[PDB]
Amino acid sequence: RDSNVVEPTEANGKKSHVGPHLGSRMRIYEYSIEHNDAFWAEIARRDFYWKTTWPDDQHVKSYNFDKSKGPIFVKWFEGAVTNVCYNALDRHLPAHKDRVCFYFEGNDPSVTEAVTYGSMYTRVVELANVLKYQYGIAKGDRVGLYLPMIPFAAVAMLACARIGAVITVIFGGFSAQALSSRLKDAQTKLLITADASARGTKPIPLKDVADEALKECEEEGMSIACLVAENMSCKMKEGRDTWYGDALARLTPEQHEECPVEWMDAEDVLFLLYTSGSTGKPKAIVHTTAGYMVYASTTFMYSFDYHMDDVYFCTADIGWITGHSYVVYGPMIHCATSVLFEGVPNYPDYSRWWQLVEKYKVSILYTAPTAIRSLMQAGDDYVKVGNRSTLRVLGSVGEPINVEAWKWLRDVGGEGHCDVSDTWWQTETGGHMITPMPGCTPMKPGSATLPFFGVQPVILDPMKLHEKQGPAEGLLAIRAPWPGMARTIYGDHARFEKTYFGVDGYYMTGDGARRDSDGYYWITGRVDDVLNVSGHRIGTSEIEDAVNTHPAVVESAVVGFPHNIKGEGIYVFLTFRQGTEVTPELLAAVKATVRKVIGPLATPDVMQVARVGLPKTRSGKIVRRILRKVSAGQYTELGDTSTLANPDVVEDLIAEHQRLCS
Ligand SMILES: Nc1ncnc2c1ncn2[C@@H]1O[C@H](COP(=O)(O)O)[C@@H](O)[C@H]1O
Repeated sequence: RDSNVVEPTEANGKKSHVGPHLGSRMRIYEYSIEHNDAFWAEIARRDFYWKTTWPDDQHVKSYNFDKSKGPIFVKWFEGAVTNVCYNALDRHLPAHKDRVCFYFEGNDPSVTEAVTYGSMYTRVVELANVLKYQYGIAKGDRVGLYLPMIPFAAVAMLACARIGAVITVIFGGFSAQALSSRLKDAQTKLLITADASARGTKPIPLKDVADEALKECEEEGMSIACLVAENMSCKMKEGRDTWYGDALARLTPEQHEECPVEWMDAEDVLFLLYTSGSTGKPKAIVHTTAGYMVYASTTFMYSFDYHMDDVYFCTADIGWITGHSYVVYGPMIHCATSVLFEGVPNYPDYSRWWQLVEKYKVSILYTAPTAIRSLMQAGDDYVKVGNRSTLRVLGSVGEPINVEAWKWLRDVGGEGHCDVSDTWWQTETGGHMITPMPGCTPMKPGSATLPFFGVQPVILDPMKLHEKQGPAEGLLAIRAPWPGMARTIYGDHARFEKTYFGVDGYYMTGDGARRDSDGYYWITGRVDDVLNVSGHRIGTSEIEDAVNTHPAVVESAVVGFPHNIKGEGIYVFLTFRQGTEVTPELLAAVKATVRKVIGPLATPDVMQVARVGLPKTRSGKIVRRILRKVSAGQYTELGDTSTLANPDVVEDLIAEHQRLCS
């Protein structure tokens, strides 16, 4: 056995749904691959409600991964009928009406509410009836959500699922321009938002931002209604904007108690989630109903070993896939009791998440390496004042975790009595794909370990594009379908086939990985050109285009660079027009332009002025390798300069970088 292996705790072994040692997991995994249809049919029948089941347990999937045979497609549970809201809520009643669904706390610690499953039912039937009868939302209509992490956010997702509407969630940190682009592309009929929120000391205007987005949408010929939850005096446009309290007042008494369920076919769309690509504008990843429901919920259960006596806390936002699968849908479908937190880990101070852990007796904590590294920098006293005795599983998602952060998470945060589930997956996969399972999986810090049940990863040789056996490094791909796979890109199946199915027979993840002699996977990062910043994808061209809209800017080039907290940061090289007075204020104005066009999440970390221009070939192409190496401080590895039309720029780029140090 490797010396870096960490054994699962004995207590987690005894509690595990799977078993106390690796053989228990491998027995199920083998069955889940060789009897793949029967496995998922048994899971689906065991753990979910179906109005109508699929016709044949031996054939719950049909698919084509080989473009030479025809269009790429995937279907799971075709013929079955179900509803995600019913599985998240109604079926838990009346037996669990008094069970807490969310222990909610606001940014302000004096704002708290324990929301039971019974109360969620009431809230969801009310909102669903508002949507049906006051907004005329019908099956398949698109509804945009621009909401903070408050109970109404989950209510809104589940109410739309209840009636068969398609949600598209826009992260609350996007700007108005980013919000409007998503509403226009999805052709939303309705925007659900809130008056405002707060994050630390920062006010978060939501309806004020939505006002600017809706004005742009109207200029484009759209008519989008807006429903505003009361979270914290807004301007309300007569005829377009309604306070949720006024909408509630229009309900009849029985509309507070009953709302018919729209029974959905298996491949009906559930949500669109706009995701940045290596090239081009963000595209909406499409997830349908039955396969996603099954996959998000089953991975929730096994990857975290969730039992009914556990209390769960995921720190992710609903604006991202982790918040879809592992705050709202997956946890509620398995009747989890969860912490729902509107705020940030450092307000009032850096003990906040630990205050939540101890107050609600959290036993499973799912967070991200950027956040962990921030907690590490703040100092261990903020952690050690908290009682962490209830923690038994800690999870990490979104980006690689290095050994030091992994060890700190387990041995400081979790006091050495936790297993750690480093879950590798992506927006397109619906749920966890490679992950430890508590109690049964020996862990290697920095490795995602073994594939989830029903998942067959492969390592493809980058040059020959065929599978490599045994220990190997190359392109991470998946050789067979799983229930949670995204079904298309909204309005662009051609781009979906091009991006993910360029090698016939495989789903191409866009990640590189190494598989070791124990079959454990080590994800080494994106092999395309998209950035993964604080755990979320952003494309360089989006940031460049935004930077270039500043009137003084001639040209820009954006690269990622290693960042000790965010993993990968945003480094901008740019040129200004002749005669520009370059000042700190001007650089701040260019940064503010990015923040207006995209949002704070896209704030450049470093802005370097290329006094003499960007390195370009004689054909005018920017030589990005040079900028990548400079931004990382790797001056000895710039590589070839002989194709540069302007080789005198290199000396300046290095000297300016050293002055900034970056
Ligand atoms: N556990 C992990 N380890 C390493 N990289 C990860 C992990 N989880 C997510 N990622 C990265 O995040 C990408 C998905 O980003 P996104 O879907 O935009 O949030 C993946 O393709 C990986 O590059």
